[PDB]
Amino acid sequence: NSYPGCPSSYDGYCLNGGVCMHIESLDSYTCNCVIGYSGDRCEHADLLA
Repeated sequence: NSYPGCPSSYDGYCLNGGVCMHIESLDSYTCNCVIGYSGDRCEHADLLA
């Protein structure tokens, strides 16, 4: 009857446009990243200009 939301102890895990998204199906925690980022936690930027 509520949306607890993602935890706040991971220390901003997802970086560079990291929107926490709790998947009920997979039953896990994932984050959405933009194109260009792939490095661990989308930390590294792989911009193609």
